[PDB]
Amino acid sequence: SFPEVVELNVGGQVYFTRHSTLISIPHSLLWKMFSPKANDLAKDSKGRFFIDRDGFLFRYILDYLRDRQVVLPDHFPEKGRLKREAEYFQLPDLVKLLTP
Repeated sequence: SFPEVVELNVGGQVYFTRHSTLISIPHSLLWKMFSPKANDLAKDSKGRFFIDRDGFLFRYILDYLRDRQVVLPDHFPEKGRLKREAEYFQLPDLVKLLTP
């Protein structure tokens, strides 16, 4: 079973969050990966769960999961890349919020 506080390595960037935050959006990729019905998920050299995506963009994914909204730094030049990340994580609402 997963621990209360999950430690994630996303593309090299380390994030900590509650397990409930990872199953926050029903039917999303993280919902499947972290729903208790673990040993399928890859791990880095220090035993952290590894997510093979851009670690810098994930910071906004996580904020969505926390707040159902995202504030982007001013003049953010990668709205489209973050949109693709949302598509990969199967977060439809976020995909719509980032639609140009």
